[PDB]
Amino acid sequence: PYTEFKEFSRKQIKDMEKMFKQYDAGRDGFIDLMELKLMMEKLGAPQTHLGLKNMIKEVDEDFDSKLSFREFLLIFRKAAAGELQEDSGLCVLARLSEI
Ligand SMILES: [Zn+2]
Ligand SMILES: [Zn+2]
Ligand SMILES: [Zn+2]
Repeated sequence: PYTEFKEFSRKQIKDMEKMFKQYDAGRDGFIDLMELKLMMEKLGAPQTHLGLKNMIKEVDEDFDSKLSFREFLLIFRKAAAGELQEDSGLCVLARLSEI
């Protein structure tokens, strides 16, 4: 992931790994819908059921309906590129994280 996401410092990615481990509650290397629900609540920005789904859908490049750490980094790639909507749960997740 350091090799691929060269637009991010090592400091940044590690902060994103920390966030990812923090909310991957089952500790199985993915963030599922339920996990993302709790995360957006913990961040103070709960999202609607369908909003959670599109969050995942937008960066779920392997269609497994879960988020891999690779797809978590896509959130931040997409956001830094200016590609997300602004009311969008993905943008909200990114701006509420502390990266
Ligand atoms: Zn998980
Ligand atoms: Zn549903
Ligand atoms: Zn996926």
